[PDB]
Amino acid sequence: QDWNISSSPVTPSPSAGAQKLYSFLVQNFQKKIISGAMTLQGGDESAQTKEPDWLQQNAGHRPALVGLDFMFQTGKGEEWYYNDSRFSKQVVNGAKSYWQKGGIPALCWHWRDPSKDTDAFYSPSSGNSATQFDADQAVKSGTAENKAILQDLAVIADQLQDLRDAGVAVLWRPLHEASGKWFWWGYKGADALKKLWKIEFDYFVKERNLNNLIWVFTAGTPIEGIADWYPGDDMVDVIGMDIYATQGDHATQQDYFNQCKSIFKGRKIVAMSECGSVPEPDLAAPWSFFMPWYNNYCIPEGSNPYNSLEFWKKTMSSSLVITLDNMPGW
Ligand SMILES: *[C@@]1(O[C@H]2[C@H](O)[C@@H](O)[C@H](O[C@H]3[C@H](O)[C@@H](O)[C@H](O[C@H]4[C@H](O)[C@H](O)[C@@H](O)O[C@@H]4CO)O[C@@H]3CO)O[C@@H]2CO)O[C@H](CO)[C@@H](O)[C@H](O)[C@H]1O
Ligand SMILES: OC[C@H]1O[C@@H](O[C@H]2[C@H](O)[C@H](O)[C@@H](O)O[C@@H]2CO)[C@H](O)[C@@H](O)[C@@H]1O
Ligand SMILES: [Mg+2]
Ligand SMILES: [Mg+2]
Ligand code: NA
Ligand code: NA
Repeated sequence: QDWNISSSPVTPSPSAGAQKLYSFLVQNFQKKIISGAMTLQGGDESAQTKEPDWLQQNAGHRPALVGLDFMFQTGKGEEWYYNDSRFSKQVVNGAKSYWQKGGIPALCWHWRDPSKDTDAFYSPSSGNSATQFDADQAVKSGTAENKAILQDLAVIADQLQDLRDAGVAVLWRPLHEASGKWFWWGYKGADALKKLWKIEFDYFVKERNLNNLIWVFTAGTPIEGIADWYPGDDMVDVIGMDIYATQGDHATQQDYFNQCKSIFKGRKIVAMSECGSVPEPDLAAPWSFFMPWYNNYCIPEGSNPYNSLEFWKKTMSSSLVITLDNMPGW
């Protein structure tokens, strides 16, 4: 079955930066694999680039992609972050900085309980301290939940607008891992998820004129029945998988790659939007990019690390792998 990927992103009149980023992904897809690393946001300034910095010093190159999260930008009790000058622009500045170096900012958002009754993003089926926030109500005009999500969306849009006005484009991966139902946005199932995606997509793209985003839909794990969760080809640019293999297992995850090609009819670039152990670079399973999670998921610890020093040295020197030093500059 053929690939059938659009040369333009879904956003009408994408920014110059977004079209360059999207074209870079299209032209490298199936030929090279873009290296990435997640970072941990919060009150630790020093630590904001620790994973890319470790990779530079130990493996000889920074990843081409850096991950950042708006999780503290809104939420009950998070004023220490979103009202502090040291932290209220941490995500924008991190994204700006990496873009200016020629890298790819990949943004997500562990979206805390929009009601502000709790500070939680985890759902009642997660096994963790949960929010009761009801996505089915959030997608209905005129409910308290709807008002709450629109307030939070305005705050995040303000940040993304700062990026837009600076010429920065990003991978934007909202409402992620919905199918696991462990976050409130997926907890009510596919119907509310798709309606939330549309509310956000329309608000960002149409109402706020945010033309600088490349939209990443996270298709699993779990992948079963994901077709019913898909927002549609007109609101997604990239299919991302979040696959956490056994610790130390660098299997290529070929079967998940093939499933994303089949399920989405070859219409979208396929990426490993989160992982623990990184899939071995392999053009038979050519993830557009990979992104291990932060801390020990990237920087090795112990005798069976997720990504050992020797694995990283090999991976970041491979001709298959794009590092920050291979980027053209935007
Ligand atoms: C404030 O408290 C911070 C706390 O210091 C900080 O460690 C903290 O970070 C948590 C975060 O709340 C949580 O969402 C995140 O969840 C992870 C998850 O565990 C997993 O790794 C994966 O799913 O990703 C999730 C998202 O990253 O885990 C991190 C810990 O790694 O959150 C609280 C606030 O909510 O600290 C500041 C600065 O010191 C003080 O000023 C505040 O008063 C204090 O409340
Ligand atoms: O622009 C040069 C050629 O690009 C071809 O598509 C590429 C794509 O950009 C990626 O590199 C990857 O998917 O490989 C394909 C195949 O080379 C395109 O199909 C050609 O028409 C075009 O001349
Ligand atoms: Mg549709
Ligand atoms: Mg091989
Ligand atoms: Na699965
Ligand atoms: Na090691």
